[PDB]
Amino acid sequence: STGSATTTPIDSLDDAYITPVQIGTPAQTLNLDFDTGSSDLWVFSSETTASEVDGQTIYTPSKSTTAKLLSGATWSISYGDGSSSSGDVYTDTVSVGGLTVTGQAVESAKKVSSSFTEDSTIDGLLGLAFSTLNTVSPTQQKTFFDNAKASLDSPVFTADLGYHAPGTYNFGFIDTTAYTGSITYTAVSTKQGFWEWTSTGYAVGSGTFKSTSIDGIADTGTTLLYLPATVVSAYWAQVSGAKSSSSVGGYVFPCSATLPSFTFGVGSARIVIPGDYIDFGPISTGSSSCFGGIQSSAGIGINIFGDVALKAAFVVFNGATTPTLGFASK
Repeated sequence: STGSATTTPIDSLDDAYITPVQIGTPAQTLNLDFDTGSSDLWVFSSETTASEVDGQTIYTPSKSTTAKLLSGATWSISYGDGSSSSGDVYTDTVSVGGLTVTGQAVESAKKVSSSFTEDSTIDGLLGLAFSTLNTVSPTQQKTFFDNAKASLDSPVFTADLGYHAPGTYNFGFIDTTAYTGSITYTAVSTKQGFWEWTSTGYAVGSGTFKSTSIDGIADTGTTLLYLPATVVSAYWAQVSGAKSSSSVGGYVFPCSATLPSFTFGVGSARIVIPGDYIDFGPISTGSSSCFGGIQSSAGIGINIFGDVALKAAFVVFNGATTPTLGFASK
């Protein structure tokens, strides 16, 4: 089997991408944030505290003839940005882009933190990291991809995120028309539960490539590119007037600036992030200070190849027995 679904930016900045997901019978379609940095499929629901729902579409398990309470199971997750959610668990039929999994754990939110409530466009998350990170207790549950894997034509999914445009998540096949050149594959460590890999270096604009190992994670659920402070300083030093602002929470730059590209290495291959992808616009409405899309990871503990980086590539998440990542230009 295969599946193919369009993923759409939630706003004009590409802050996140939503993909329609069919849950239950008859289908209830919710727009989920596919997140290769986490491993829970959780949804706003008829159980979510009413004051914490503000425009999201909810899953109502009582209206699904295939929903079954997973007795005794609870979940609770905290994300790298400080947001969180928790609740109970149903199993139900879940379909993405024509690919159907029966018995998928659907984690129904009883509580969500304010950032989720305030984002009316995101009805939940669909985690695509390794199932070892799934938070369901006392019986950890498998991700949608893990459940689908054996049925797929090939045990892979691909992320093709658009810049200011829709893109595609495919399951079970590699669309050879969706990228240019060849796909360069690179080793993955699953020791932390992430799609963790090592970039071979970077360049700023037309500058020389610096060969240096940068361990990080491919994370579709993180907006920005978070790299070591040395790398980030070297990038922003090429933008007149850019500076790190403690009050804003990162590097800002004059909105009048033209940003240089940023290149990262994948083996001997190179992925170029155009400068425009690094502009996240005014820090507040009407400001001439703009927020940068490359930020320091120093306070995180891990480097994160988020959407800013991934949307410059066609990315293969190869879930074979020994997983690997593939990157192609497009």
